[PDB]
Formats: sequence, C-alpha cells, structure tokens
Amino acid sequence: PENLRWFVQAELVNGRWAMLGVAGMLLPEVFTSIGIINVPKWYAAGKEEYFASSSTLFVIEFILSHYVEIRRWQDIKNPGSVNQDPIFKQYSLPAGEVGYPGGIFNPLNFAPTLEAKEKEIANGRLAMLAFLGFIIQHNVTGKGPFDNLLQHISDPWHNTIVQTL
Amino acid sequence: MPGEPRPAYLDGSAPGDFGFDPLGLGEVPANLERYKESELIHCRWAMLAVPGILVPEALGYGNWVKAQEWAALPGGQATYLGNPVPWGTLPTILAIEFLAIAFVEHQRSMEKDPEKKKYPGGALEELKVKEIKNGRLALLAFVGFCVQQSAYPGTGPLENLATHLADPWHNNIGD
Amino acid sequence: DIAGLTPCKESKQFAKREKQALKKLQASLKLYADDSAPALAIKATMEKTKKRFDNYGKYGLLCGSDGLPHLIVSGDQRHWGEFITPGILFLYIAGWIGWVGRSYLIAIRDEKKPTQKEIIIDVPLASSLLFRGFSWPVAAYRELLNGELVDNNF
Amino acid sequence: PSLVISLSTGLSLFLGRFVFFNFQRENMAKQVPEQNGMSHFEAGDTRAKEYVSLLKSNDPVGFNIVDVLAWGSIGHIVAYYILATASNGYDPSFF
Ligand SMILES: CC1=C(/C=C/C(C)=C/C=C\C(C)=C/C=C/C=C(C)/C=C/C=C(C)/C=C/C2=C(C)CCCC2(C)C)C(C)(C)CCC1
Repeated sequence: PENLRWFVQAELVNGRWAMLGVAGMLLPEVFTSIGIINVPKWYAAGKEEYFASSSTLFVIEFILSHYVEIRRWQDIKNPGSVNQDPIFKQYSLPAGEVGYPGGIFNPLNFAPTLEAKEKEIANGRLAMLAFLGFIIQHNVTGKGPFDNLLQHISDPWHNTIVQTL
Repeated sequence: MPGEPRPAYLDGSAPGDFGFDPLGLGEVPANLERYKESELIHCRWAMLAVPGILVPEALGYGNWVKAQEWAALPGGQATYLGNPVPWGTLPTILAIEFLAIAFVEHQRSMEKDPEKKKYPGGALEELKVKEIKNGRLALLAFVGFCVQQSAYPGTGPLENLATHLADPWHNNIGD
Repeated sequence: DIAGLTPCKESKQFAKREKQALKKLQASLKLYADDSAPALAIKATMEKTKKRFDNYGKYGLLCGSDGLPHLIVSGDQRHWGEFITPGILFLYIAGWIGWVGRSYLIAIRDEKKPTQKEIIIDVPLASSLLFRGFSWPVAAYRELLNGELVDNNF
Repeated sequence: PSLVISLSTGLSLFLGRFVFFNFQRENMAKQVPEQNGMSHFEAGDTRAKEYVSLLKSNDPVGFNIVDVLAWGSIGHIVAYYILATASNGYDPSFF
C-alpha cells in the first residue's frame, strides 16, 4: 500500500477546514442567487468595524489566531487532545490511526487498518474534489450553472484559453 | 526537535516532576552555561526606564515642565561663564554626566560571591517571581511600540481612534 | 516597466527592427510565391511570426533597446514568474528523478545482489518508483529529515 | 561646520595612557626587559596569558584624560611659555 498513520489529522485538519471551506465560497454557491468571485462577508456587518486597509481584517483577527492554533500543535506533539475525538479516539467509530509511538525503528507491520462501510470520514475529502472542480472553472469559466430539459448535454458555446484574459 | 515535534506547553500534565511524569525544558541547560553580562539584565532595565516615561502628561489641563527644563538644551546655559565652557551643547555636558555615570555601576565590578546564585545549594527581593518576573514584559512592551516610534512617528500617541495599526505593512512590502 | 526597458508597445525597436529582420526573407519575391515547397520562403512562416507580430506583444518582458526580450524575474511586479511561474517546475521536474534515482538504487541492494543489476534495469519505472515523483515534498519531502536520513537504514 | 572632536579626543584619549603609568616601582614594568637577545616566545615556551593588568590604573586614568585636554590641548597653549622673552615671542593662544 502506502506508509503509516503519519498524518491523518493533518489531512483531517485539512478536511475539517474543508467542508466549511467549500461552505465559504458555497455562498457564491447561490442559495438560489448571489455569486461571482467574491469581495464581501457573511451578514452583516455594521460596527466600526472590520475594515480596510490601515486595519486589515487580516492581521487583527489573525495574529491572535496563532495561539489558537499553536495550542493544538503543541497539543498534538505532547498529547494532548480532547477525550478523544481528533487525536484520537472515543466515539464512534472512524478510520483508526491505530498505532503507538515507534516501529522496528519503523515496521513491526504497517497498515492492517481497513474494513467497513461508507461511513463517517468520507465528506472530508469530498470538498477537495469539489475544490478541483470549483477552483478550476472560476478562472476559466467564473460562474456555476446546472440546467436540464433546456440545453444540458448540448451546451451551448465555446471558450478556451488565449482570448485574451 | 525543530517541529512539527515539540514542546510540552501541552500540559504534562504537567509541571511537573511528578507530575505527571515530565521533563520538560530538558532539566536546566543554559545558552551561556555560565553566564551573565547580558542575561537577566534584559529585565530590570525597562521596568524602570518605562516609569520615567509616564511623565509626558496626556495634558488636558496644561503642564510643561519646570523652571529651567533645558530649552531643547542647545543654548539656554549656563549662562556660565567663568569661563565660558562650551556653547554649551556638544561634547562637554555630554562628557560630565557620562563618566559620572560611567563609574557608578563599575566599581560594582568586584563581584564573585555574597551571593552567587543558588549554585550547588543554599545547603533584590530575596525569592521574587513577580517584581522581577515582569522584567520581561517591561522590555518588549517598550520596543513593541518604539517599533512604531521608529516606524511612523506621526504626531501624538493618541494611538487608536482608527484601528490597531495594523496597516498592515504586510510582511512585505510586499507579501 | 522596471530598469528600462520598455514593455514593447512603444515599438521603437523590436517591433520595427523586427518588421525589418523578418521581412526581406519576405522580399523572397526573388522566387515565385504561389504554391511551393519548392520555395514558401515568402508567404507562410510569418504566420508563427508576423501573424504573431503584435501578438507576441503582449506581456512585455520589457523587451528593451536593441528591441528584444531582456527576460526578468527577481521577485517584483507581474514578472515574479516570467521564469518562476515557470521556475519551480524544473526543481520539481528534476530531483524526483532522484526518487526513482534513489529508490531504483535503494532497491539495488534489495532482492539482494547488485550493480549491472543496474545495467539490466528491471524496467525500473512507470509508477510509485517514479509515480511517487508526483508527490514528494511538503507532504513527504521530509522523507529526508527522519528515518531515511539519518541514515538509520541498514 | 564640524567639531573635530570624538576622534581628536580619542587620538589623545589613550596617548595620555602611556605617559601613563608607573613612576617609581623600580623602572616602569616589570622589571624592564625583553629587549634584544630574545627570551620569550618560540625560542621555547609561547604561552599563557591572563589580563588583570587593567584594573589598577583605571580609576586614576579617567581624571587626566578627560580634563587636561581642557588645560593642555583645549586649555590655552598656556601663559607661560613664561619662562619669558617675553616669552617665546609670547603667543596668541594660537589662536
Ligand atoms: C532564510 C533566509 C534566506 C536564506 C539564506 C541562505 C542562503 C541561508 C543559508 C541557509 C542554510 C542553513 C542553508 C542550508 C541549506 C541546506 C540544504 C541541504 C539545501 C538543499 C538541498 C539539497 C542538497 C537537496 C537534496 C535533495 C533533497 C533534500 C530533495 C530533492 C532530492 C535530493 C535528495 C537531491 C534568504 C535567502 C531568504 C535571505 C534571508 C534569510
């Protein structure tokens, strides 16, 4: 196969930030209607506020971010972690990282951890295929339609590369 | 070491000898392993330059500043003469205060025991975390803003009416 | 637009010394221009060229005096890529040959007895021995910085 | 528009440091010696120095540097020259 329970969380982390990632531009996703390459921000807002650019929404809300993420890191490292959802186990019942800290140097094994159904996990990756659809168009064809009985599978037009941009 | 491996802010849990079983910094190395001139000096410094600084009033009433208060120092002295000295300004006044200071904590020179630390055993507010342990936050509190005090020295540390400057620069200038 | 070196569009040289350089191959009236090969020294080609004239254009390179591409990336403006946007790949395109290069070799002590076990290549390649080449760094490039190195192996 | 100091203070600053030291205590360190003939380095030996040869004459050292420069140097060229002639021709403080 491949390798050992190295990253799970790393990619899990990734898949966590993922769904709600693809929930992000999933507003442009158009309930019914309101999209394009974005500029704005949830709803509302109107304090004083969340601003530009001698301010930026950036560094303010995302300096402090750091200790909110380092806690996890050092939490991973020196476990550290809930009781225990994400590193790792209590309920119920995901895809097991399974191993404990060392090998024969490395291989007293390495991977008898498959088995089951459709299950929990899946959707975590779903949003990165979403992505590799959803990124690719949006600068290549920057709107997202779906349209039967009209002209699905017919088309209409054409649109390639060098036009210009 | 480096990361992503490290380094036990994640509890222990924790402290911790006992306990529960930990280390954690590696049982007491020293980036000097012996040790000083530059160490703990990073501490009592800026506690006590930064009180000297409270002094510029916010002024809502008026102040400024005294009787003699030096006229930006350049030429309000002395008016001398006797005679007649410097201008003043330049190297001379800037010479007195110096070696006057320059001797005061350098007779201190002679130091070895009485008392050199814990060192092997015992078998400045004595044992003092607080009063001393601030030593840190009293330095960089200062640079923290003197970074902008050497960045954009606009006019008056009104500071925030706008935002938290946060400007942002970007880490570059660009990106 | 930086150091010189103008973006081509003021045309002064390049565009003209061009519509000169290429265009006395064009005076190849000196033959007989209809259908040929034997000749087409005239009509076509310029398609790649003149019918790519004002085309090349077009992203500037701030081609410069002489009127020609002084090709520069260094990490300023759009350019941060005229060789870097096509500057990384190469890094990428090479040293995962190193992986095949490694794991090809790092097999040439496994199944045991080696060398010309290097000349007969055991068609060494097509997937993971290469088709890991795809995915090495920042996900696993630190195949380097643990048990494989050190080195730590035997 | 320049005070030639900093430098020209320090061109004197440690000049004045080895007119310096050591009137009496025999003949001005050690002892004396070393001279010609050669007693020291890779004739054999070649080792092994300390340095606390500072600490003595420092507290002393400061005085003399950082004012005679205002009594010698930037202290007139002095009356005196008297003696007299008068005096060397007696001098304008040059100026
Ligand atoms: C940060 C910084 C920087 C840098 C600089 C320098 C230059 C430094 C030095 C540094 C160091 C300290 C270095 C070292 C390095 C190391 C190395 C080492 C490199 C590399 C490599 C190699 C050689 C590789 C190999 C390989 C791999 C690893 C992968 C692929 C394949 C192979 C296996 C081949 C800059 C520029 C930005 C500037 C500022 C700061």
